[PDB]
Amino acid sequence: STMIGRILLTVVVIFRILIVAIVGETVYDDEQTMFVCNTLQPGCNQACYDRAFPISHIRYWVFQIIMVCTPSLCFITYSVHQSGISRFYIIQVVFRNALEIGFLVGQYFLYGFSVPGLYECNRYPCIKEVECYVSRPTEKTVFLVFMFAVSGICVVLNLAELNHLG
Amino acid sequence: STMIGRILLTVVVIFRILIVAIVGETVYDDEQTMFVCNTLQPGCNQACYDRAFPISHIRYWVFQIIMVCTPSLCFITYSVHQSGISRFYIIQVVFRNALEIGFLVGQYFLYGFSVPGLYECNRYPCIKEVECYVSRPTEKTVFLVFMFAVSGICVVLNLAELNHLG
Amino acid sequence: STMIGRILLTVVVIFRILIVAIVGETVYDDEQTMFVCNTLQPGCNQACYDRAFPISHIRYWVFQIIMVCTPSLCFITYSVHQSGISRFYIIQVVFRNALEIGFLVGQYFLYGFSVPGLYECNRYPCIKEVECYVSRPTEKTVFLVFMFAVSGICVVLNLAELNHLG
Amino acid sequence: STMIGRILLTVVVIFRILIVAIVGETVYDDEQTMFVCNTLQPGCNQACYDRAFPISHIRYWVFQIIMVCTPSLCFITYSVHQSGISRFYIIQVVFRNALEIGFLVGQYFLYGFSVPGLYECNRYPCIKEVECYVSRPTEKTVFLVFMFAVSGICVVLNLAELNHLG
Amino acid sequence: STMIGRILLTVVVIFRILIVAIVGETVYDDEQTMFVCNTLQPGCNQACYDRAFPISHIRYWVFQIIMVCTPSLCFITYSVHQSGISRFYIIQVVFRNALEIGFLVGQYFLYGFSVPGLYECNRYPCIKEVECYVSRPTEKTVFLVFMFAVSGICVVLNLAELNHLG
Amino acid sequence: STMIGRILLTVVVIFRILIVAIVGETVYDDEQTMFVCNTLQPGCNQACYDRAFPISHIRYWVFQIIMVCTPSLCFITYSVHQSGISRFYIIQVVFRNALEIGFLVGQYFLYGFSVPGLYECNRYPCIKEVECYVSRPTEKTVFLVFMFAVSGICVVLNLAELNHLG
Amino acid sequence: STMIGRILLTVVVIFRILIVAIVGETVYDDEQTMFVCNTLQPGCNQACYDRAFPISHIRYWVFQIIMVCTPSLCFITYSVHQSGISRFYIIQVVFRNALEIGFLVGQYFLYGFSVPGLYECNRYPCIKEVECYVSRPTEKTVFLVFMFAVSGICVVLNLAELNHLG
Amino acid sequence: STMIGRILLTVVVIFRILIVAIVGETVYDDEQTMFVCNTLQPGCNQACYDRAFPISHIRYWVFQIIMVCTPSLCFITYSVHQSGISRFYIIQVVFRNALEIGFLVGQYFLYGFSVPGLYECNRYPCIKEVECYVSRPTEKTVFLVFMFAVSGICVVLNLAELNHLG
Amino acid sequence: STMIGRILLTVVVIFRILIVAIVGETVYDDEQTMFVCNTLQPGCNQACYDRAFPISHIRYWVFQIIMVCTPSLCFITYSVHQSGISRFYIIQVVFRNALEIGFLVGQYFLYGFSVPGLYECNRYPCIKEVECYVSRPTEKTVFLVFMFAVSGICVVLNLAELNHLG
Amino acid sequence: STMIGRILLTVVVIFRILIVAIVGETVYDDEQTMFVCNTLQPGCNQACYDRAFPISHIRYWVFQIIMVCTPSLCFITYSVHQSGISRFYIIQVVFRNALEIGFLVGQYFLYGFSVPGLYECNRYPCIKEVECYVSRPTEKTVFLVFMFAVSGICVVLNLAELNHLG
Amino acid sequence: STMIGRILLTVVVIFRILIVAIVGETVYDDEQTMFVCNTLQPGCNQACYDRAFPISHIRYWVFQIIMVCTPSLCFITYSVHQSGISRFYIIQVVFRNALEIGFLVGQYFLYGFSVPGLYECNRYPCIKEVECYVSRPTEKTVFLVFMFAVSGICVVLNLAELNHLG
Amino acid sequence: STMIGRILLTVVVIFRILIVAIVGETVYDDEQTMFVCNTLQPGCNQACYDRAFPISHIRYWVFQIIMVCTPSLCFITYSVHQSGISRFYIIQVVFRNALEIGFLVGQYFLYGFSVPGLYECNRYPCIKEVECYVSRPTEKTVFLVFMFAVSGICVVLNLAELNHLG
Ligand SMILES: O[C@H](c1cc(C(F)(F)F)nc2c(C(F)(F)F)cccc12)[C@@H]1CCCCN1
Ligand SMILES: O[C@H](c1cc(C(F)(F)F)nc2c(C(F)(F)F)cccc12)[C@@H]1CCCCN1
Repeated sequence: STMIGRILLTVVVIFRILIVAIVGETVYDDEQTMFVCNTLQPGCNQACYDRAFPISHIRYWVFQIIMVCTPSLCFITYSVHQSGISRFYIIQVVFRNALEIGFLVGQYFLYGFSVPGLYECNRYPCIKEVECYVSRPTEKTVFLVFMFAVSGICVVLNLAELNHLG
Repeated sequence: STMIGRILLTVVVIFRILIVAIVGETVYDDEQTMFVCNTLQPGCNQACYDRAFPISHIRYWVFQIIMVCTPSLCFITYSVHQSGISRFYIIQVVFRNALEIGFLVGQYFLYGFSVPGLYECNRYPCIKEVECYVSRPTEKTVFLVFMFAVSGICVVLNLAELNHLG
Repeated sequence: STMIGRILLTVVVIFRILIVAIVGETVYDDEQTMFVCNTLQPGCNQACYDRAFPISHIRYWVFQIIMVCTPSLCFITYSVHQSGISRFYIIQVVFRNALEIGFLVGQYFLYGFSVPGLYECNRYPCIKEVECYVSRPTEKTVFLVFMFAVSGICVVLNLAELNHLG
Repeated sequence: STMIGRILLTVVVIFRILIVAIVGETVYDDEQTMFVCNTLQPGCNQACYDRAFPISHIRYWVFQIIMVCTPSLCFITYSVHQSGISRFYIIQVVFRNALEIGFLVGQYFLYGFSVPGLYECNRYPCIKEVECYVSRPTEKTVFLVFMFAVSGICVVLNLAELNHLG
Repeated sequence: STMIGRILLTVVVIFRILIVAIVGETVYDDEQTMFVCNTLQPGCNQACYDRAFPISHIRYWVFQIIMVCTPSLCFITYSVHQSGISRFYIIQVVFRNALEIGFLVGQYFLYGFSVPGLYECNRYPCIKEVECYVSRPTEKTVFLVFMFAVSGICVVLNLAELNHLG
Repeated sequence: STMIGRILLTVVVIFRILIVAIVGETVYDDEQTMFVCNTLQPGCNQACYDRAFPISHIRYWVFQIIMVCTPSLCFITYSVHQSGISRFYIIQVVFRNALEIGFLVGQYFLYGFSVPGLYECNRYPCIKEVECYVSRPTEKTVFLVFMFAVSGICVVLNLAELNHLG
Repeated sequence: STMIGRILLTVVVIFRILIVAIVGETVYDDEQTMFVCNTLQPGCNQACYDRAFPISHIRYWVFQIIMVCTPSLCFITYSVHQSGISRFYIIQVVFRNALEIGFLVGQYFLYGFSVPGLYECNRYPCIKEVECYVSRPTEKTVFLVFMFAVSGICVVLNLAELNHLG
Repeated sequence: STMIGRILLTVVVIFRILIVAIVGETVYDDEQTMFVCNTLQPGCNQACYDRAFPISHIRYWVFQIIMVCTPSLCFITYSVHQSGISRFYIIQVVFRNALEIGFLVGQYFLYGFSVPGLYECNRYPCIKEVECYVSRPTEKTVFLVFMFAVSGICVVLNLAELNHLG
Repeated sequence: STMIGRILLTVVVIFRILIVAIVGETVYDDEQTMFVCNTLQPGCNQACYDRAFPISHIRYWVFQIIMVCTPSLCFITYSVHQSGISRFYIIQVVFRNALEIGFLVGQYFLYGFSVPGLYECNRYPCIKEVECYVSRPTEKTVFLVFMFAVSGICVVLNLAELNHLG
Repeated sequence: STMIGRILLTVVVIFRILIVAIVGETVYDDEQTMFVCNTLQPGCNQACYDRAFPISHIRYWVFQIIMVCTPSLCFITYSVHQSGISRFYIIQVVFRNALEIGFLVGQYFLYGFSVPGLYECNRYPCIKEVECYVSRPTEKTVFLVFMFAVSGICVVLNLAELNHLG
Repeated sequence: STMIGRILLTVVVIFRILIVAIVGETVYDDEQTMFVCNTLQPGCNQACYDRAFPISHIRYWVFQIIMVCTPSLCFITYSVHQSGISRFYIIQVVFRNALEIGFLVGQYFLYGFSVPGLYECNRYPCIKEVECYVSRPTEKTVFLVFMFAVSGICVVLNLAELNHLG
Repeated sequence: STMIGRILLTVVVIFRILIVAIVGETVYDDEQTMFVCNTLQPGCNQACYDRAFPISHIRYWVFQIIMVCTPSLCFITYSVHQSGISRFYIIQVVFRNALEIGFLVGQYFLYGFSVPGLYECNRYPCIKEVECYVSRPTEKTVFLVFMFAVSGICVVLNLAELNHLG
């Protein structure tokens, strides 16, 4: 039961990395070039795009992927230098759990579960409130939901192993 | 008879991967930049493109290709860790069959068998119904048909081997 | 006499692959962006480009190159698994001959021997007949002729070897 | 206590390099193409962009990363040629400390801690003072703060080891 | 005297390949996008660009570089299969000489020694004669002269060795 | 004293190559697209850009870097074929010195020490004198000064070693 | 009672003529230049304007004013030539009554009682239905109502006099 | 005292007519052509102009001028036909008083005492509220105030004479 | 019976003159400014407008009106100079009849009975056949029919009087 | 001496009226259409034109001309009704003097003695200060000076006659 | 025979004046606004229009009409002052004949008998020869022919009377 | 001899007035709308037009015509009031002579004898010197020469009469 858990954790991690690396950089390529607002005021598109999308999804996901692999690198560097291992194993498992729960919660609080097609903006230099229009909202919603599901699976598996060792 | 089946399955898989990887990313590059509607309303092109092409073909095909190769990776990781194999062989064959039938059915239900040159749109902020025009419809239809044929071949071969073991 | 034939077949194949891979992808890059028609009708450029160039030359050539190398891959995979060879040699030679004659005939029937600078279009939504103008016709004609010559050489050589074994 | 310090220094360095190399080149790609000023004067955008952003952040960070790794390369080349080592160790540690403090101070003096959305320009050929608008200010502020934090960590660690040897 | 000739021939060949491969593809990138004619007629720019630059310099140089390295590949493939060598050496030297003289003569007859800044065009659909303007003529002239000089050196060296063996 | 000189020469050479290879190709990417002149005459921008920047800095630097590494390649090829060495060492040192002094002098005579923001042009088809505006002048001035400093260091070191052997 | 009726009929007629002659020609001056439709199709504005306003109000009113004054001119010309008068008086009164009732009914059937701000058009070459926008609708509605009121007064007065003579 | 009142009434009336007739038609000529709103929506300018200026000042003033001269025309036509006069004098004086008070009150209720430079509009097809800009507001305010003053003088004089007869 | 004929002829003539003089010059004012063709060719609008409307209706009608009043002017000038009259009366009646029949026939042969909304043009410099769109076709058709009716009435009356004298 | 004064006063008045009436309305016709500011802000041209030219010169001059002729009209109407004259003569002379001095002073205080070619504007919605450019400044300055000279002559003459009667 | 000649001369003169005065000013109104050349050079339209139409037809015709009526005015002024007449009659007849023959010859030499639709221009600043397109050529040709016919009639009549007196 | 001089003076004056009044106002109508300069600087067209044409020809001619008729008006007003005449005759003749010589000299000094097609401008805000292009230069030159000739004739005649009285 604990044998397969490691195999599936490794497979899930590699699957997530591959999905992010091969296709995600090209859904977001035209994010700002196809963003448009109904206005004649210079500079309003810049302010409204910046307010609607402060940090792009793909940047957040790359950062999370890199940060959740640091304890393994630390353990490897330690063992390489060696040339209390069990204490290091315990601590790195604890740290990985904490990091993955923090990142999932932050994703939920930053983005939610959908990307709408319209946005209402009231930032200077825009006069009163203006209406703006988003590029590719459905594909981005699908990507959001898929990433949340994968990260949930990973959280479940790591809690499984944590309780297995105890 | 069962000897050649493995060889042809491997050759078909590699052929499909090569065709998708080398040329497909450059037919779809201008999909939205050359999409145009007969209108003077800001934001109508975005909504109508999003409604006509919710998920691009190339994204779906990359996802399918990656997902149909996961049982092999699991089997490899298991055997590497080992350093009931036959039960694993049976189960992974079953899973591969199921995954490939599901993906073929989903392709048929999402896209059909042709890409038309005109599209009729009635989404806000467009006033009533508008007419829009697609880029490269014939090449995309050819690509659709070719991919369906290859996936059908793969389904047939996997059912062949499933019935061979029994 | 039969000794040099293999050497020249290998050299011709590699030469063709190199020419296609290094330069051909950048002659066709601006094919649709520099295509223009004399009209004020929205959507006419898309329809007329699609009717003039249904499948681009470079796509056809990549497909042909990949498909004419499949019998070798099959033979290699068979011999690797082995770890009636002569029957396989005979059959793969026959298949290669057939495939290369089919592809050369199809090229002639799809494209002919020249690319003209003007095109006359009568597809909806264009009103009556309109005149359109092509990008880089002379270079594309040179490329067409060169590829036909190379494929003819390959056909001759394979028939040579077929008659050598008999 | 001195054992883990080396491991964490190596991990911090690699983390910083990865973050800069994978994502940073694509936040700054549209820096000048989406810079706009409220004016009808030709040449004012060029002068005002040049005055607002004399050296781009990403250029400065690449230069710093390369320059802080030179003492290690020198030590490696020396030891390779050898085929007073401790004196070289002392000197290279001193030099690394000095270089990293200089670069952090220079960053603070060149850029500060935020990127504002508006800029006020009074350079020829602009008539009197004009108002200009920046692209992606929030993401760039986040990047600035993150890089300062990482470099501070590195400074602390190197002072730690310097005082450890004494 | 014959010892150094081989060394310098190899060095000249590698130098030419490096110069062509690293920088030449980016001088010609904007060749047609920055070509402009004084006219209001649709389609005149396409015809006049095609008449002024039938085959681009960089295509011709890549083709020549690849074609002048084929005898070496043939000799290598022959010797590999072997696992009258002197007759092959003689013949391949003769062929290389002929190929390089033909390519140099063709360059002179196709392009000459300079690229002018103005071009006079009288092709349909242009009305009478029109004036057009070229991008980056001085850099292209420098490149032309450099390539002619290198190819002349190579011709001299190969004739040297031909007369050395006799 | 002569021991460290080799180490620092190697380190300086590698540093220069890295700086040129990683960042320099992307400062100059928009050199002509953001060049603008105050005029309504077609073709004036092309002529004035060509007169202001006959050969781009990055082309000159790549050429110099490649040409100053040829004597080493010659020496390596000679020693490989061998499988009067000191005479070759002397001669290649002399040649490297000469080449580096020539390239530094040529840089000074071609470009000077700064890139101004305005340029005054009087070339046909421009009527009388017109005013044009440059992109990113400050960054290009910084790059110029840095490259001059590095090349000066290299000249000093090579003269050092020349006088060391005598 | 019959004495004042003539005075008020003359005053009403002159008032109507003055109102039409002095101001009405300048409300309708920009009728077609400020008519606009939401479309990119050439020729749609012409067809939709023609369908919305077949005959302009001011043309109809001028025609009516001229046609209702013809019996008086006939009577004057007859009396001038004379140099059964009562029969002519009776007949011209009858004719004036008939003409004014016909013109009022026709106005009601052609135009109604209001001018709306939006118009829905489905005429070739417009694709399906389009939305168009009118200039100065409120002023035109006020003018319509005023003219109907005046013509009603005139009808009442002429019936009064008709019944007075009997 | 009653002698001069008639003279000044006649002079005031003629002065008002002259001011309206000679200059007023050319202040309002560009009223709609120089009206502009900050928006990209087709048809918003028409709706907002119509809502801001339902009836133009000059139309109202022409109508008032014509309507306040009708009792005199009636009296003249009566006396001409005659070829109880005092009763007619009394009645026409009463009617003139009433008409002029009504028109002054209506002016105050329709327009007020100033024309502002900005207008806030919320009419379909405009999205939410938009800002629009008026042409020549100061001159129009001056004209408004002048006309109110003149009409007040006329009211005072007519009440004077009414109380004089009693 | 012959008494009223003169009265009605005079009334019809004056009515026709008034209708032409007051309103007709302002229906045709925008005839060429609102004429548009679907094309990108310079000069095609001029040629197609000239071919569709060689002589404008209003010019033809003014010419006809002036030419049908010349015999009266001749008779008046003769009688004024006098200060065989019946022979002059006969001849001028004959001439008026002939002139009016000729002008009516010419109108029918030049214009017909309707003005269509579309026109098909094949004149140089237009490429093949193009489609063009007319301004105000319905109003112009109404005007055509009205003018034909009036001229028919005049013809009938003049034949009446011709047969009356005999 | 007093005899000629009346003749010259009448001639000066008529000359001024003719100059204003025949040419002045066509210098000012394009006053706002050729007014332009260096800005991209919608509505700034309207505000800056309104602030630079609150009341146009030609309006002020027409008003002054009409107002300085009212005492004569009053005197004429009085004498016509008569069908103490000297008291009326005295009073009207006094009033004319006062009116002409007031109008000359007001002209000086409103406009000064020149019209500059540049104007500096700081009114909302313009951001900070902008530069604007005037149409036909020299002709307008000449007109200003001429009108001041004529009005001065008239003032002198009226004071002459005032002191003549005493 | 000589009696009717005067009557017809007077009628022809009045007819010509009426035709020129009522319609001719509105055929030529858009002469330069609808003149267009195929070029991108600023100022070419002005030069080519000026070279194609140095003096407009309508200016020449007005001048001729005014100049051919001067002898009558002279004779009238002489006879009015009188309050050798036959000598004046003779001389003015001679002068009128001469003036009308000169004007007809000049018309033929300036304009010919047709107005073509295309014009070929080679004036600075136009580069080489350009093609331009004329407005309303057919109507202008008709006008030309009509005016020549009328002037010929007048010449014939005046020679008739000259020979009548002798 | 002195009898005809008055007749010809009156005829010349009336001829000049008619030529100026009927046609001259419509040659100059588009003077500034068709004035264009080769530049991208806002405001340069205004400054250069103002510097090229400070006072338009037609304004100068109207002013001169009005000012040369003032002595006659003075003489008429004097004689009307009378209801030393010879002294007035002498003085007005002297004044007319002086005025006409002054105006002719001023014309020569202001305008010269031709209107060129090109103008060279160096006024702020134009950068250095720019080239501008004039509308209708040939017609304006013809008008200039004609007006000079007429004014010369008038000068000659007035000197004739001056010397006749003595
Ligand atoms: O990708 C382009 C390229 C590749 C290659 C190959 F893949 F064969 F090595 N060869 C190139 C050649 C060559 F002549 F075929 F070597 C010329 C120009 C660009 C080449 C260049 C290579 C250098 C870096 C810039 N792109
Ligand atoms: O209205 C313009 C005009 C009018 C008058 C006037 F009202 F005094 F008679 N004078 C004009 C003059 C004149 F020199 F003052 F006579 C010149 C040019 C145009 C004039 C011209 C007159 C002729 C027909 C075209 N408009």
